[PDB]
Amino acid sequence: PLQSYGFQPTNGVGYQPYRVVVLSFELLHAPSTNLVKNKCV
Amino acid sequence: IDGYFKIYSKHTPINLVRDLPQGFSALEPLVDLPIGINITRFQTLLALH
Amino acid sequence: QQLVESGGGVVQPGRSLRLSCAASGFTFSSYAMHWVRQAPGKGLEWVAVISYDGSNKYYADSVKGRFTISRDNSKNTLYLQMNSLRAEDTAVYYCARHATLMNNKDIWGQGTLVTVSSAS
Amino acid sequence: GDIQLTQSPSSLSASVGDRVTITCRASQSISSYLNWYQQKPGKAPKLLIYAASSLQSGVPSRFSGSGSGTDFTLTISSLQPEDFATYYCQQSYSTPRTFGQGTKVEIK
Repeated sequence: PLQSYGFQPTNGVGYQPYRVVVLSFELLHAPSTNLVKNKCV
Repeated sequence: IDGYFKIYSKHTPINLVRDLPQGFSALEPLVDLPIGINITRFQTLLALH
Repeated sequence: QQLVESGGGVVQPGRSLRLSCAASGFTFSSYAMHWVRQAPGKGLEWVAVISYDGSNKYYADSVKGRFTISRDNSKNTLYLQMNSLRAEDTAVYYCARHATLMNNKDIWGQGTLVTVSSAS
Repeated sequence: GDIQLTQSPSSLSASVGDRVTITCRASQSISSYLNWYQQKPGKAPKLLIYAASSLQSGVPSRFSGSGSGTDFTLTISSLQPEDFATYYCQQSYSTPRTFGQGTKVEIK
């Protein structure tokens, strides 16, 4: 199933290792200004 | 689901010998917790002496 | 990176001798592993596989002596017990790996002598 | 039955700068699943070619593999004073695996 990469600094610029970090986000039922009553706010 | 494994509960009287009545049971979510694991299998727990 | 072997020695025929071979550098766990035989002046003869990624054990029917093979994966080590001995098996063994068109992982142990003889 | 290998010649006493073709023939049609090894007698078998047509790290193109089916070829070129040792071919097509009987390239 698996295979390595071949990395040396003898590689060209297209064959250079990237340390890709991916940030993924969401929004859920999961999560101070004084309350104003009867004011458009 | 979605990193939140949520627990629901209820407590009901039943006069029947074993099986369930015709009534509706509403279950509120207890805690919505960051679990982030897939659970494909389980078993219950017991208290013996 | 590196493979180490259990100690070879002179064993009387018909006996059994468990063969230990521990890995280092990268694990046994993700790969398979093999055993081969070299008698002095004779070619390298394959013996048996191990396949940890499921579980299966294949033996050579040329030397079909139920030389049993299993693991100690958490020590990156592998155990093949020398069963039903006979003197022509007196040779050196190697822990082996085959580049199956995908990998380049062929790493070989140092080699230890199993001896099958009644004369020590 | 088993798959027979045919390594020819089983030895060849050679000289400096040669181009030796160590042939490993097969009893069946094997796709490319054949390898090559360096063994000075007492060493570990250092792999030379994988899948019968691909070089290896540390080993320059003085060795060169080709062939398929039944016919497999070890193309040693510009024969070096360190290359004189006992070599081997290798199937990985089926189970059991067999190896060739070896070819000792040695100084004339």
